[PDB]
Amino acid sequence: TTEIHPSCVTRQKVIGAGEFGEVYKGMLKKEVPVAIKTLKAGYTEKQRVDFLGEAGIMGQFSHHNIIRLEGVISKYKPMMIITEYMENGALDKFLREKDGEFSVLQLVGMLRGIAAGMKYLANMNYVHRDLAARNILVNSNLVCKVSDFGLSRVLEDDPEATYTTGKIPIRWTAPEAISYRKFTSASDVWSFGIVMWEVMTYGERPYWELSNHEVMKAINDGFRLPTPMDCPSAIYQLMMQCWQQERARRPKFADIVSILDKLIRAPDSLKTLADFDPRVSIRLP
Ligand SMILES: Cc1cccc(Cl)c1NC(=O)c1cnc(Nc2cc(N3CCOCC3)cc(N3CCOCC3)c2)s1
Repeated sequence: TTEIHPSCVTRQKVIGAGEFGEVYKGMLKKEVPVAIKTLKAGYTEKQRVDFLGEAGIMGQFSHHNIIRLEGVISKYKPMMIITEYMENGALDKFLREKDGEFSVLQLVGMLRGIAAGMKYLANMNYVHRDLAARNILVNSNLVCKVSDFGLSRVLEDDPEATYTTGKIPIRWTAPEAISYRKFTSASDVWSFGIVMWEVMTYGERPYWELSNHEVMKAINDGFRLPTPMDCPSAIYQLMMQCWQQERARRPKFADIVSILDKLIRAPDSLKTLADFDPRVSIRLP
């Protein structure tokens, strides 16, 4: 991994904070904007392994839809991981703050980028385990990149991941991963279907206020999230197939990328909408 000297790094603004380090926006020696994650002195061996392990995993990847690693500071303290800076932050928050501001075509293009990143990861034999809009970042070209890499650190550090009766983010997780700890690229496909629903709804919370146990029971009884408003039928047809109980029946990421690319290349295909089930009746004479 590229080792960066600390005199090349200027931390400008804290953008994320944790107990054991913070995430900063800063500049890297003209100088270029970067994001900087630190690990404070006193860290344990496991914290060091997890922290540098994230940088080790990201250094093995070179794709447009995967956050790019610039380098690390490991010879000085605090240790740091330096990556490209994504100017619009996390996708879930971004969509909630930009409700209704994009075209259907722009939304579908976000999903194609996420899918192409996930296709790369799956083909690299990397199972993400925590695919969700909160773990995708967005830049000033609207490009979405998969973020949040590691081993045990990924689900450990995610506040949405809860201890079940394994520590997992239930509303995003496929049934076999909940039931018996089977995390594969096909469980990431289920997650991706939830991310398709998050994007098309501008960041609605999956299953709204149902509790985690209620979500598991609904999924096991066969219920699935309803169509978003203004959602192309083909998009809904795709997210439903990501949510097949039988893992072998789900599309692979290659199928998902192929379908999305064909829809974008014939954008009239996105004008056919799935019916939306209204929850409110308004009657006027
Ligand atoms: C530095 C680093 C080390 C290991 C792994 C990674 Cl993926 C990274 N890189 C990064 O975390 C980031 C790269 N670009 C970033 N942009 C960014 C930019 C922003 N902002 C964008 C401008 O408006 C203020 C917030 C927020 C965030 N957040 C803050 C809350 O936690 C979720 C992300 C993130 S963070």
